[PDB]
This record gives sequence, C-alpha cells and structure tokens, in this order.
Amino acid sequence: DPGRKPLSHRFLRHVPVVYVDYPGPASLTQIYGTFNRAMLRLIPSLRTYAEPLTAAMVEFYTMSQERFTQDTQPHYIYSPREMTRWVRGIFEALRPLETLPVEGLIRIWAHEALRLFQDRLVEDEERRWTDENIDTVALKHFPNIDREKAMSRPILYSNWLSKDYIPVDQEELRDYVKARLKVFYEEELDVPLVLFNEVLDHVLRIDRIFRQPQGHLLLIGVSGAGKTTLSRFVAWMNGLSVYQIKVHRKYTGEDFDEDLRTVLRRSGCKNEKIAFIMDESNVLDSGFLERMNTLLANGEVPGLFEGDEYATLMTQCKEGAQKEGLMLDSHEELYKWFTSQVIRNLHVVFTMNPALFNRCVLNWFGDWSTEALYQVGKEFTSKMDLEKPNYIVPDYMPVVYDKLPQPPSHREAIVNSCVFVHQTLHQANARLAKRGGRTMAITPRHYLDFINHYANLFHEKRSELEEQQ
Amino acid sequence: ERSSFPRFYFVGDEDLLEIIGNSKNVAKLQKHFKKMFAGVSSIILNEDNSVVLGISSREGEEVMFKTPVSITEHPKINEWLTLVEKEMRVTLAKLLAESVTEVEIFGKATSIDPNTYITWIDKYQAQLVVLSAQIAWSENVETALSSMGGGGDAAPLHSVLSNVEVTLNVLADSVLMEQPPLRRRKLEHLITELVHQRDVTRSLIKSKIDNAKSFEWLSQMRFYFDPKQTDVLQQLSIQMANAKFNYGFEYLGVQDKLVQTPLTDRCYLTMTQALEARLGGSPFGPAGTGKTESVKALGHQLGRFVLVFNCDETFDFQAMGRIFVGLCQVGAWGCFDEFNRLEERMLSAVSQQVQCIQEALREHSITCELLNKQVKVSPDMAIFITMNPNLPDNLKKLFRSLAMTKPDRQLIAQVMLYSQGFRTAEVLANKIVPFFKLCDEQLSSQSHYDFGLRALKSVLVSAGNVKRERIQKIKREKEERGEAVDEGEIAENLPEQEILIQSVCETMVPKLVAEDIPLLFSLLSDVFPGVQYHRGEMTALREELKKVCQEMYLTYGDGEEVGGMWVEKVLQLYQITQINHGLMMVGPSGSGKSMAWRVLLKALERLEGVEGVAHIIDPKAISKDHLYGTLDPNTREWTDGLFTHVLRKIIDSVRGELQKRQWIVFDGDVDPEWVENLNSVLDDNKLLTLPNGERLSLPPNVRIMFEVQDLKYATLA
Amino acid sequence: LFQVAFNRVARGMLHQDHITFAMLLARIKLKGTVGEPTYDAEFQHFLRGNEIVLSAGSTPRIQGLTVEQAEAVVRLSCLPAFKDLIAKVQADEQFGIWLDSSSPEQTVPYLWSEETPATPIGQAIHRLLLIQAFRPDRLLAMAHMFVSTNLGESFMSIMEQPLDLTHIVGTEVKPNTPVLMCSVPGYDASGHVEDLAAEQNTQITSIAIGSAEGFNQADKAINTAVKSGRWVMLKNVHLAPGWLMQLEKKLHSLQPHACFRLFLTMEINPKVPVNLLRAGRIFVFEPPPGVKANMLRTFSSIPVSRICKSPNERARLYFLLAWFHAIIQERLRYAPLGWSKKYEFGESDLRSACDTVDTWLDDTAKGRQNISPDKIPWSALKTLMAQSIYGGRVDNEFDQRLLNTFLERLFTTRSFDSEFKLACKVDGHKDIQMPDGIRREEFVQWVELLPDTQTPSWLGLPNNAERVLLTTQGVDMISKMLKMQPAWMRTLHTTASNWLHLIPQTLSHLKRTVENIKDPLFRFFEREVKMGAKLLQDVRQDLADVVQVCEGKKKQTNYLRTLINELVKGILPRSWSHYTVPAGMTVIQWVSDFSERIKQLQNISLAAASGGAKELKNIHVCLGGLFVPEAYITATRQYVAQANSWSLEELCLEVNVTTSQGATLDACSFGVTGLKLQGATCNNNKLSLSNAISTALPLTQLRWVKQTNTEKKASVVTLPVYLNFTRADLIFTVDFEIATKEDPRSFYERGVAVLCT
Ligand SMILES: Nc1ncnc2c1ncn2[C@@H]1O[C@H](COP(=O)(O)OP(=O)(O)OP(=O)(O)O)[C@@H](O)[C@H]1O
Ligand SMILES: Nc1ncnc2c1ncn2[C@@H]1O[C@H](COP(=O)(O)OP(=O)(O)O)[C@@H](O)[C@H]1O
Ligand SMILES: Nc1ncnc2c1ncn2[C@@H]1O[C@H](COP(=O)(O)OP(=O)(O)O)[C@@H](O)[C@H]1O
Repeated sequence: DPGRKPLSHRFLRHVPVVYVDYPGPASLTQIYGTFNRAMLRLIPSLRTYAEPLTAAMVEFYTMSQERFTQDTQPHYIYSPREMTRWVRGIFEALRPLETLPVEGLIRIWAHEALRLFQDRLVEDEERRWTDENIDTVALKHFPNIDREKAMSRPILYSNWLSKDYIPVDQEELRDYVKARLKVFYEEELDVPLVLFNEVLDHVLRIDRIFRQPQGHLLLIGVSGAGKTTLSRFVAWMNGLSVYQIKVHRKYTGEDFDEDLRTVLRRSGCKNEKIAFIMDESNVLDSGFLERMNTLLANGEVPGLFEGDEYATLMTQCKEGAQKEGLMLDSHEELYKWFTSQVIRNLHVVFTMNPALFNRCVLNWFGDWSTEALYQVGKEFTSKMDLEKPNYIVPDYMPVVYDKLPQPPSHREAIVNSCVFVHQTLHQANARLAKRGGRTMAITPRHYLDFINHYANLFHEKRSELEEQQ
Repeated sequence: ERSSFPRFYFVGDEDLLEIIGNSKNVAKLQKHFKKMFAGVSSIILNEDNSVVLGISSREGEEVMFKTPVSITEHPKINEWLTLVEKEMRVTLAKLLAESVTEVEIFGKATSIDPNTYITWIDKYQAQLVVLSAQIAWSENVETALSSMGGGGDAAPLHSVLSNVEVTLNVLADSVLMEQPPLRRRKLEHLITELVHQRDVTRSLIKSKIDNAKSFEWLSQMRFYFDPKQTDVLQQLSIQMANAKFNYGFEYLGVQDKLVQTPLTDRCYLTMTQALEARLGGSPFGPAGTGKTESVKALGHQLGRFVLVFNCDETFDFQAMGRIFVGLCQVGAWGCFDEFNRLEERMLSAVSQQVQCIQEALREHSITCELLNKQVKVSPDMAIFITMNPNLPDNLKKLFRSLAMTKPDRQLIAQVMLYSQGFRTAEVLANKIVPFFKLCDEQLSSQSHYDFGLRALKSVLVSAGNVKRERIQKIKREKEERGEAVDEGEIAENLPEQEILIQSVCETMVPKLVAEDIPLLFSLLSDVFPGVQYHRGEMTALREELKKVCQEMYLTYGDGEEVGGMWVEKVLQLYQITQINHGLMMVGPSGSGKSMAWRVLLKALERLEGVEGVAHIIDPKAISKDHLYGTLDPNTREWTDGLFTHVLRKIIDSVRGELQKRQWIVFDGDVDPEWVENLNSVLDDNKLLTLPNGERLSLPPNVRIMFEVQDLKYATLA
Repeated sequence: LFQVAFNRVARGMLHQDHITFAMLLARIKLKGTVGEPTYDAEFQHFLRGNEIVLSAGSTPRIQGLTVEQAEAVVRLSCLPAFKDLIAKVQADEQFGIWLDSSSPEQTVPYLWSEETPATPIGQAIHRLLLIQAFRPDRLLAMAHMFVSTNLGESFMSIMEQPLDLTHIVGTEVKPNTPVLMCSVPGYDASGHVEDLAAEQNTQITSIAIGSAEGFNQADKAINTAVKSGRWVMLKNVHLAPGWLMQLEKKLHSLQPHACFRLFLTMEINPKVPVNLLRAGRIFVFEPPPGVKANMLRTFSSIPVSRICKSPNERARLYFLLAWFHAIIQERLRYAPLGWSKKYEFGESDLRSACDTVDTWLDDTAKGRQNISPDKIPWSALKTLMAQSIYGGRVDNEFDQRLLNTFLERLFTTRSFDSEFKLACKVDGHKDIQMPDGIRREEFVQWVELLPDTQTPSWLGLPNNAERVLLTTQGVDMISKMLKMQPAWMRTLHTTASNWLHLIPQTLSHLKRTVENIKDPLFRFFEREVKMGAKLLQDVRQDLADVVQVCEGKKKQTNYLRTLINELVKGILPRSWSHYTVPAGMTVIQWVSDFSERIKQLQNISLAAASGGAKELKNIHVCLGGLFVPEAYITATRQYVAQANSWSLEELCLEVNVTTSQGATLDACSFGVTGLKLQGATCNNNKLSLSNAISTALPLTQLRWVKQTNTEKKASVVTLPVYLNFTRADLIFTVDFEIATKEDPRSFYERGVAVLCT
C-alpha cells in the first residue's frame, strides 16, 4: 500500500508478524449476527428475522467483494468496516422509531445497501447490477414480503420533512428542497438549480454524511457537475459553515498550515461546526495530501500546533472549556478535549474528478445523465417561445431522451436536440481520445454556456426580425 | 584584515570571526593552520606561548625555525602569520641547501656508508631528502654531459649510473630491516625517486646523448640549485623542457609519492608546457587513473600546494568562491575533481569564474574582479580540472587536454614492490597487475568490491609489511637456535610469491562472497602457478574460541565441520583487527557479525589476559549532532556526543582502559552523513576532529568496528 | 515559390541537407503536377529497400556483382518494373564497364522493362533506383540530377555562389527579425558582416558575450541602435541561453528603426533556445571541405610579419606545420578510417603549435639569419606535437601511433630537399612535391596553384575513402527523408508479431559441474549464456506485453508507455540495450543482430550439452556474436595457461589467418570467424595494401605461445581490432607481418584495422 515502507530485515528478524486478514464469511455471520440481535432487541416484533437479515447482509457483502475487485478501480475495497457501518446505520434509523413491519425494515436495509455498496460506483451497469443483486437477495432470504412496498424504487430517506428518519416521497422532498432553495437564493448566492433526481439523491447523501460525527466524504466526479454547489447547499441547510482554502500560485505550505490552524481552532475551541470543502485545484502539493490524511485518520495533526501557536491554542482551549462547563488545567487533558471537539464538529469534504478509501465515503457524482440534461434544457429554455403550431411529428424520432412524450411537442423536440448535441460532443471527444489526438473534457458548464448563448442569440435575432415584422 | 595575509581566505568567514575572537589564543588556531597549509598541522611553541619555535605535520615530523618569530613583538595576527610563512620558507630553503651539500658529499663516491646515509635521511624531512637527491642527480648528469660534449668522448654518465645503482642497493638493504615508520616513508620516497633517476639515466646512456642542450635531456625535469643567489626563494629553479619555475618552498609534511609513470611524465610535460603557455590543463579520462593525484604530485614537486575541490553534492559556491579568490591571492594551485558531476547552473557559474581568472592570467602573460574585488593574480597561480567523459565552451579555448585513459599498472606495481625491498619485483608486478585485471572482470560484481589501482597499492603495502614480519620472526628464531644472523641471507632464501599470495588472501578473501572464493583460488592458480599459501592457524586462539563457544552455547567446528566457515570468518576478523584499526563486517541480516565479534573478544580476553570492553553504538538511532556532539551557539561549549564521549572516556584512562581492549562496534546502517567525520580516524592519521577545534588521538587499543547489514549507501572512500 | 523557398531555407542548413530539402521539394512538385503518375511504389521501395529481409538461397551470386550488390539487385527485382533486371544484367556486356565508371549516373543503362514510354521524371526516378542499387556512392549526385530534371537544372545554382548578404540585409528581412549566423566549430562568420558594414558605410557596434558587463554593453547598444538605426553585432551568444531568451522577449515587443539590424554570431550547439531559431533568420557557414582551402585559411590566419622572421628557415617550418594541420583536419571528415573518433583539432592546436615552433626556433637560432637544416630541433617539435599538442585529445593508442607516423614522415631534416614528397602516389604514379621556395609568398603561390583535384590519397587515405563518405551521406539522405514521411497501433502489432516470429524462442542454460567450474572457458560461456537468456526472456516478455496491448487486453503502463513510444520512433530501447552497440543502430537491425547472437549462443549451448569443456574449446566463436569478446580472449589465455601450467603474463598471442576448411585445431589454437580487414588483404598470413574496402578473413586462429623475448621484426605491424565500424571500443591488438616492399608507416596512415563485425 502507498506510503508504507517495508521495514529493515534486521527488525523483521526480531518481530514475528501475523497476518490479520478480512474475516471469513462465517466469521462475519456470527460477528454481525450478535450485533443484529442486539439491535433488533429494540423492536421485539421483528426479533425472529434477525438471523436471516445477517445472512442476507453477509451474502450481499460477499457478492460485492467477489465482483467489484480493486483492479478495476482503486476504491473498490469492501471491508468488515463497511458491514459495521451498515449495522450502525440500520440502528441509527431504528432507534427513534418504536415499531415497523418487515417491509419498512427491508426498505431501510436496501437504503443502506445503496448508500454503501452503490454510491461509490463509477459505471452505470455496475449500479444496475448492484440493484439487481439487492432485489434478488432480498427475495431469496425474505420471500414472504410485498416486493413492491419493501423495495419501491424511489428509496429516499430524509429527516427534513418528518421528525424522524422515515422514507420521503421524491416529489414532496422536491417541494421542500425547492422552498429551501428559495431561501438560499434570497440570502446566499443566486444561481439557478434544476432539481433532477440525481440532485435529490446527492443532497440526501451529503446531508447524511454531514449529520454524522467525523463526517468525511469524497466528492469525485466531473467538474461543473454541482459538487461544491450542492456541498455549500447542504452546509447552509444544515447550519454548517462552508470553508474552501483560497489557493493560488503563491499559496505555499505555510499558508495552508495557517488556514489549517484557523479551521482547527474554530472547530475545536469555539465549538463552531465547519464544513471544509477542498478541491484538487487547492492541492498544489502531496504535503497537503499527507497532512489531510493525518487529520482524517487521527482527528488532529500534531504538526500544526507548536510553540507560541501551542500556547495560544491552549489558552483558547481553556477559555472554551470554562465557557462549556469543563474544568481542566494541564495541557494534555485540554488537548484531548479539543481533539474530541474537532472530531465531533469538523467535517471535511473532498472534491475530485486504500486508507481514505474505506475510511471515508466516496460518492460518484459523475456527469448529468440524459434525464438531468433534458430537465436542464427545459428549465432554462422555458422563457423563449419555442412553440410552433406548424410542427409535424416525424415518423422516426432519434429519441435521445428515453422519457420523451410519445408525441413530442416543439419545445420537447428542440430540448432533445440540445441533449443530443451534448451527447455528440461527448462521442466526438471520445473518438479523438481513441485516435490518440489531444482532447478536452466536456463539462456541464459547457452545456450551461451553450444554453445561455442560445437564449441570447434567439432573443436578439427574433427581436430584430420581429421589429421589422 | 582579509587582504593582509590572504592565506585565511581559505578558511570560512565564520571561522575568520572565530580566529579574530581567538586572536589572543594561539592554542585555538591549530584547525586554521590545518586548513590553510599543505601538511602543516600545528605550530610548535614554547611553554610561554609567546614565540613560535617551529611547525609540525600530521605525521609528527617537525621543522625548527632558524630565527623564531616572537608573537609579542608582532601582536597583530596577520603580521606574525606572514612572518611565520616567510620564516618557514627561509628555513626550508636553508635546510635544503644543507641537505644538498650533504648528499653531494655522499654522491660521487664509490660506496655509501649505510650509517651516514641513514643519519642524513633522519636529519632532514622527506620532501627535502627527495629534493636534495634530485638536485644532486641532476647536477651530476649535467656535469657528465658537459664533459661528454667534446664529441664522442668517454662517458662519466656510466659512473653516475653506477652511483645511483649502489645507492639503490643501499636503500634496498636498509628498507628490509625494521625501521621507524617515518623513516620507512622517507626511504620509500627516496627509493622510488632513485628508481626513476636510474631509468632515465639508462635512457640517456642508450640514446647516446652528447650535448647538454639536446632535447632528450631537455625533456626530463632538471633541478638547478644556485646557492649564490641572495633571495632564498629563487635559489632552486625547477625546469622541464622549455618551461621553468621557481620552487614554492611550502611544507608538504609527508606525502604519498608517485612512480613517475610514462603517462605521469607525459602529463608533467603537457601541464608544464600549458602553464608555460599561460593556460591550465584538463587531464580528462575515467575516474581512478591518477588524474587528480598526478596534478597533486606535480604541484608537490614544484613545491606548491594543491586544493582538491571535490565536486559532488557536498560542493558549495560561496565557500568555493572565497577559497578561489584566496588561491588567486596566494599563488597556490587548485585542482578540481570530476567536473561533469556538477549541476548545470553550478557548472556554468564556476566556469565563468575560472574563465575570468584564466583571462587575467593570460593578461599577466594585473588584477581581476572576484566578488567585486580586484585581485593581483600571482604568476604561480594554476588551475586544473579533471573530467570523466566535456569542457565548457567558455573554457575549451583556455585549457589544454590530455587523456589519462590508462596509467601503467605494471610500472606502478613494480616500483612500489621494489620500494618494499622485494626481490624479483618486475616478475611479481607483471604477475599481480594482470591478476587484478582478471579480478575486476571475471569475479561476480558486488558493491563492496574494489579492484582499483589504489587497492593494488594497498595490497603491495600489506605484502611488504608481511615480509618484514616474517624476517623479524625468522631473526627471532635464529637468535633462539644459533646466532648466525644476516638479513641478506634470510631475504635470499625467503620466498616472495608466497608472501604476495598471503597478502592478497588476508586483504581480499574476507571481502569475497561464498561463491567468489573458488574463483579467486583459480585466478591465483592461473597467475601464480604452483605456489599456494596455507594460513597458519592460531591454535591457542582456536582453543580459546572453542571454550568460549562452549560457554556461550554457540557451535564450533574446524573447516569442513559444522561451524567451520563461521570459525574461519572469526579468524579473518582477528587478522584484520591485528592489521587494521578500522573494520566492517558486511553481511545480510543475522549472518554472523555480533556473535562472531563477541566470541572473538571474549576468547582474546581469556587468551592474552587483556580485558575486553565494548561500546555498542547504533548510529542512526541517535541524531548526527548528538552522535559526535553539539555546538553551543553562544559559548561554543562541547556537549560531547556519544562516540566522542566514549572516546574521551577511554583517552582519559581513569580506570586503566588503555590496558584494556576497546572495540567500538557501530551496529547499524551506514550512510555518508555521520561517517564523514569518522573518516578522519580510519585513515593512518587515526585522530578525531571536532568543530570546537579540539582534536583527540585514537589510542592503539581502540578498534573502530562497523557492524552493518549492507553497503548500498556506503561511500567507496 | 519553389525557387525562393529553397533559396531561403537552404541558406540556413548544413551543406549535406541542401539535397535533402531539394529532393523534398522535388517530391512536392511531382505530386503537384497532374501528368506524371503517383510513383508511390517507386518512392516507397527507394526508402524501404533495406528493410526487406533476404536469405542465403535468395542470392544467385551473379558474376561481377558483389554480395551487397546481389542483395540490392534482387531487392529491386522484387518490384514488377525490375523483374527482368537479373536477365538483362547477365545478358548485358557493357554493364561491367559502366559499373566501375567514374560517373555512372550520367550514362545509366536502360534496364527496367516497361510496355509504354515513360516521362523524363519517370526515367529519372528509375535511374535513381538503379544508382541506389548499384553505385550508392553516387546517390548524392544522382539525386542532384533528379532534382535538376524535376525543378530545373539551375534550381540550386544559388547555393554555390557566395551568400549575397547585402541584398538579404537590405530587404527581405525585417529589422525586427534578428540575423542568425550559426557557424560550425572552427569557423567565424563575423568577417562577412564586417565587410558588409564597411561596404554599406554602416557604423556597426561589435560586442562580445562573455560576462555580465557584456550583457550590459549589448543591451545599451541595442537600445541606442533601435532608435538611431545603426547596426549592432553580438559574438558567441550561445554562451548565455537564458539571457538570449530574455533578448528574444525584449525584441518581440520592440519596434525597430528601418535601418536597424541585429546580428548574432553563433555556434551550432543544441543549447540555443528554440524560440530564437524560430524567431530569426538563420545562416549556416561551413568551411569549404578542401586541403587547399584549409591551407589558405591557415596562412591567412597567421600574420605575415610573424611568419617572416630572422631565421629564413622559419617559413618552411610554418608551411610544414600548416600542411600537417590541414592533413589531420581533413582526415577528420573520414571518421571511421581517418581516425577512430572525431577529435577537436581546432584552431587552438594550430596556434599553440605555431607558438611552440616560434619559441624553439628562437632558442636554437639565437638571432641568426640562416640556420642549418640539421640544427632544426626536429625531435623537440615531433615530441611536442606527438604528446602535448594534437596528442592530448588523442586517447586511443593507435591514433597516437598514426599521429607519430605523420610527424616523423613530415618533420625531419629530409623535408628541406627539393625532392621531398609530402605525399606518395596521389594518383597513379604522380605525387606531390614540396615547394623549393624559402619565403612565405612562394608557399602561398604554390598552394594557390594546387591541382584543386584533391583525392583521399592527398592526405594519406585510400581513394575509396571518398566513396565511403559519399555512401554514408547517401544513407543519411535516405534516413532523413524517411523521417520526413490508430493505424500506427496496427502496424506496431504487425511488426511486433514479425519480431516475435523471427527471434528464437528460448535458450538453454549450461549445467554446472566442478570440472566445468574449474575450466575458464566454461565459466565465460556460462556467463554469456546467462546474460543471453535473461535478455532474451526480457525481450520476449516485452514483445508479448506489446502484442497483448495491441489487441487491447492490457493497458499501457508507464514503462510500457516509454517502450511503445521508443518503438514507434525507431529509437533503441534502453532496457533492451545492455551490451555495447553502434550508436546509430536502429531497432530492426538490433533485432536481427540479437537473433544472430542467440542463434550462436544456442549452438554453443548445444555443443556444451553434447560434450563438455573439451568440445567447448574447439568452437569457432565470432567475437561480434559474444556480448563481451575481450572476456573470450582472456578466457582463451587462461585456458591455455591452465592446460600447460604457465603464467598468464608470459603468454603472447600469434595470429594464423587460414581458410576454415584448411585449418589445424592445435591445442593452443582457437578458431575465430567473422573478422574483417579494413584496407588490406592477407594472403598466407602476409599483409598487402589494397583498395578493397573490406577483406573477409575466412577463419582467424588465435594461438598462445610463451614470450620469446625477441625484438619484433621491422616487417611486422600491430593491427588494432575493433568490434564495430565506429571504432570506439578496442578488443585487442594483433601483429601481422607485412609483405615485402611495404612501408609500415603507410599502413598506419591508411588506417588498416580488423573489425569484428
Ligand atoms: N557459532 C554459532 N553457533 C550457533 N548459533 C550461532 C552462532 N553464531 C551465531 N549464532 C546465532 O545466530 C544468530 C546471529 O545473532 P547475531 O545477533 O550475532 O546476528 P548478526 O549477524 O549480528 O545480526 P544483525 O546484522 O541483524 O545485527 C543468533 O540467533 C545467534 O544465537
Ligand atoms: N442541479 C443543477 N441545476 C442547475 N445548475 C447546476 C446544478 N448543479 C450544478 N449546477 C451548475 O454548476 C455550476 C458550478 O458547478 P460546481 O458545483 O462548481 O461543480 P463541481 O463542484 O463539480 O466543481 C453552477 O454555476 C451551477 O449553476
Ligand atoms: N602515478 C602513480 N603512481 C602510483 N600510484 C598511482 C599513480 N596514479 C594513480 N595511482 C593510484 O591510483 C589511484 C587513483 O586515484 P585518483 O587520483 O582518485 O585517480 P583519478 O585522478 O583518476 O580519480 C590512487 O589511489 C593511487 O593509489
């Protein structure tokens, strides 16, 4: 593994080394059967289903491990830590609630399976295979269930609407998120957000990670896809203070460390939760990568605070402890309290395009899918009158949008044409890459620019011509 | 202050401030005298420390001043330093005149009394005895040529050759018997010098040269001494071909001299013409062929002092610039080491600097701008730059070239072997040199292997010492059984192929891997046929080893038996401890090292009766500053490091540990960061230097011992 | 367009590349016109003939045709237009006379068979193919003639004329553009522009680039000249590439005066920034390749006052020095034969030699009007120019021997006789004569009246040296034009498949035995077998990785990325090259060579398995086939020393060149094949000078005999043995007895050597 230097043969000569591997499937079966029985002790009516739940969880974990090997992608590692996180999630869901039928339990179980074993996937057929396996295993182990209710496709869990973490309809969730966006536009920065189902799922994922302590998530996906904008959205909606490091060519290691000290003292002394958004553009050196590795592993980096900075940090820690209600004199206890405060209050989120993997959460934002692109097309080409009564439905439709109405209206057809033009840009860039010529990554920022240019041209030329008319 | 007495332009500016602070302390200036001179290590002073009586070298050989300089009369540091230099030059010149008188009395004689020759040799320093020999030989050959100039005249050149031959026989007799090591080095320098003189005289007699202006005599270096000259500096004039130079009259201490190879005299001629044409030389060629060493030897023969700027990562710029301007002020020579290893911008910077200085030199054929200072280039200034294939473009038109592609190894191995009193030196050299050519190729390559020319020279030295020990042992035996003792009689009946084989075994067989040993035996069979060497077991030590192995639960065996190879390795360890004060037991982890040296220490203590005390120190665990000692930024106080602490403890001899045997086992990895300061101990100097200025001598019982697992980062130095 | 394009491009190229560029423009204009066909087959074969692999049975060994001539003949015959070439060659009788003709490209016979008459350009390209196949030494001239056919005879008629730099500075160059004069080492172009500034009555500032103050003066002069319109000139600006980039940036955003001109006198080194080369008009100056022109240059360089001093014999000494310097410098151009590597025998050597002669003759003749020829310190000059000057750069022993031969032949009291021969049999029986004059004017006149028909015999090489040089230049033409002209993935798959097919599959190791470990020949051969096995497995696995990547089943790793890129560009992979190899050998010939080496090693492994060391002794290895051949010679030395219980140092090597069939396998004798002699013929172990470029030695026998300690006969000569034609590595030295009436000094001068391959 990287950063791991094999030790001197002289040292190996002394110390015997024993290999501690991933537990076997039966070992996992027992290990988490005990946890599942303890968890389902919360609801006695569901205690007889604990063992088959463990069997299904183990079977799905083994399928995912045997199918999604690390060779395909560096982050395709599934450890028993993921299974523990699974059980912890099911427990956090089941705790505030008092009763559930089997169907609600299996909905929670499938939701956690989606959030752990499917959110990290890059390619779409991988996600389809994951969904198929989840449904199949839920059928095999849990036959006497109504499959429509238990695993209804819009598996969206949220607590913004109800008091608890019960499933939320995508349409009602869309209405609520629209209202919260209206507040966001009114108070913070104003750019248009169109709420395709992908944004709903991704905002739910970002919020779920934010709400938990020591929340660190890996926002990997093509630039312009809304990762940092959705991150700021969830940060404001959840009260968290968004922070990105202003990075330029002058920005050396020392300025990075000063910003690190600022955010660390804010999230460990003032008890101010801070969402630290970081980008590959902000990482000018692998030193930044190793410092963040240490911060994510231990919850604090000893290399930040020394000397005068150490003394000021301990003064701030003493003041904060006096305000909170904890009386600690020595520097070590205050350091431990401040480390706990940071690990409970700071949430870092990393935006991209085996330790951090399996110690964080990687969500594959990817690029806007056909549905998303088509909703983009409508929403921003809503103002202009792209409505022609003379339009004749062609016998054959390229049908780039799958869910296009069977009669396409004029606006629907032209927005389909825009989605097609983006798809063909992707195909042309892919062909240029295959031929080996230099290519350039086509982003949804290009799509937004294209729509804006369309609106400007249509408005100007239609205006002049109609002025002549 | 800097301009006056420019000799401390060499030492650092912080060290210059240190010297200014210690101006009222002559005992703290010894490091600076080490730095700025060639072989000078300390100035001899009286108990008052108010007048400098003389100077010494690293080897302990000391020069007494004809007129000592009273520091009280000249309180200024620069004034009395300049007086010290002037008086050292004058004293060296006067001692040279005396020694040349003594040898020319010794010369032109049918026979030489060994007692008088040894007395004269001990009277003067090694450099002065070699130089007086050269002056006398040159004057004799010049006089013989002047007599021959009648045209077809009979030759007193035969007489001069006979004189050199009989003196050479005297030296070959004297080196054989036990002598003090300093006089041994003097004898070795004299014998190699006289071998060169004999060979050039043979060339002259073969070519039937008749005229003192004939170019065949003009090519060979001629030394002219002019005692009538009022200025002592100019009294000696060294001249080769067209070029002529004055003698630098700077102390060399004792230096390793060269065999004066045909390649070496070719280089001497080319460089001497180059400086005559007022431009430096660039003797390129593969590393290890004596380029840097040949330049050093040429500067030494002129009496000028050479600065070897090693060009590696350790190379600096500001320090190089200041020592460079100092080179220009004083007139000493400077020989860059491998230049192509420099950084490109580094290379361009130093190239522009040396180009400016060289343009100043050709102008003098006068000041040049160095660090915004106009510097009067001394005409004696010279710059050499060895390369390993080229010269920067700004320097191609300023510097000559020469290909030192291959020094004659046979001549070197013959001259040095003859310098050790070996008979049949030519046969042994013509055997050993092809053998070392075989070793560098046929043997499996390893990082620690070194079959370079220096390794050959070391093997020859070891063989000479082995022969001396054997003749001493035979003399003791003959004294016990009988009384008929005659050194020549023992030497005549003393095999020398066996001596060379034993030496090569004792120095190279330990370095061999488990597979190369049969290959070395086959090579010895090929080059030295029929002659084999069987190491005499140390039966008392073998019994002590068996008893110690029994006491430590270790296994013991003899040869083929289980543990035999480990036992042999222990014995080789003992031999290297006997013949070396520095050791390295290289081997993969858990091979034999700790147990081998522990068992040998205990067996030695139980045999010889000398207590064994070991200070196992791991070098990497402790920081380098903490290993040797820390420097106080304010008071310079010496918090002696762990190794410095144990060495000082042993030196102070509080509990009689000098009588005890001390092994400082440096268990751990070895890198060229800490060992750079310890390299000053593993040489023949056997002394430790510290950044305060205090120097500690290694007691003979202390055996520096490196227990390492591998040498991927061990410098070949 | 075509004419001005050539006359503006070739003015900034090496003289050898003029014909390259002209032929490229010829191809362009051939494609531009419609009447002539495509000629894709003809040009493709003309560029890729040497890539077609042949067989021993493929060569009919036609009478009057050499082996390589036969290969070229059959390779051209593969083309349909040249299918009947062999029949006409064997039928024709006039062919033999045209084959060795002085200029055969002028009267190229009609051999290619066609149904319809061809256009003149078509006949020209057919004759180009014929010349390349038959007399490639003339390929430069035939390409000149083809370009004359296509773009007109007087297309090049400008480059021979002196560069009219007045018309080029007055117009056609912008004042913003810098004038670049990139001259090869040993030349300065500053003179031409000084004469220009004089003849245009233009005040020019001449600043050198040596240090920071030079930078300041250059910048101040540029700032004054940009507004005042005067001309500025900088010397040797290649010394400061970074400051030169800064100057590029300064001039780019700078409007100049109309009369302003910036001249940068430069050296041709890769250290010059690409940006200035793109942003300025370049001019290449090369010294004229002539002994006579070299002597004129030397005499013009040396001031007249210095050469005419008190000893009247000084002029003859200076003339002899100039002749020797010219001989050495123009021997440089024939690098494989005239030397073994390109030394820098520049003007510095000549200036130092002049100073040496001056000071020594001042010594000997202490202000005497005349000094006797015997009093001339000939030994002093010979020794200095043999060791200090012209010898310092000389690293090889044999180059030093050659320099000594030249110095002893020229520098002697015998030179001052009216019958002195500065050269012998330059053509036929004629030979040059030393001028009888005693003054500089007489020698300058004599060299000016030189025949101007210099051959290689003028400077001591065999007259075939010029033919070899022209063949090398033609091969350089082919390579450069080939360089001047996804699918590459498929073609890489095809070629990797071909190489995997041709390279042998696997090589067996040798079985270690104690008796076999004792033997030195077995040790050397097992080391060679191990090295060959490791490299063969490496290359086979690399090719397997390559082909699997070609089918897409594997992805291009970084190491595989570099390997694939290097295969694409034809550069030899570093990980593949572990043994010493000719510098310019491309990957395909490397693969052929490696295939041959592994075949030989397989043969020796089979021989060792069949028997042992006793059979391993009688294997006729070829020194080229072995990765380290000097290891083989040392192994033979050790084997004979072990067999006869002698010392190694007391052994010497004797050479008995005999036929492979008529060979005796003495216990001291080892068979070595493939040795070739450069510039001589050996008959019954007797050397004889000849004009044949290379004589194949059928089987060399290496015999080790004890040192006889007898002085070598004056008729024996020491011949260096090099592994390759570049002669950068020395394997060992043999001693051959030259036949009667032969001069060993001539053998040294003609660069006779043995080549392993
Ligand atoms: N003669 C012997 N007989 C039996 N066992 C031995 C003998 N010599 C050494 N050993 C054992 O072999 C091992 C070598 O121990 P030791 O500490 O000396 O190794 P080492 O070569 O110095 O290792 P390292 O390079 O790691 O420091 C130990 O287990 C020791 O007991
Ligand atoms: N659902 C969405 N609807 C409309 N615009 C969006 C949406 N998601 C992202 N964007 C647009 O993307 C732009 C910037 O995306 P950003 O968050 O910077 O991408 P990333 O975080 O991947 O770098 C914003 O201007 C925003 O308008
Ligand atoms: N003329 C000589 N006489 C004796 N020994 C020599 C001579 N030249 C070189 N050597 C030996 O060869 C080694 C070459 O050392 P070095 O000066 O570093 O060579 P280089 O200058 O090629 O790097 C020296 O250690 C020395 O022992």
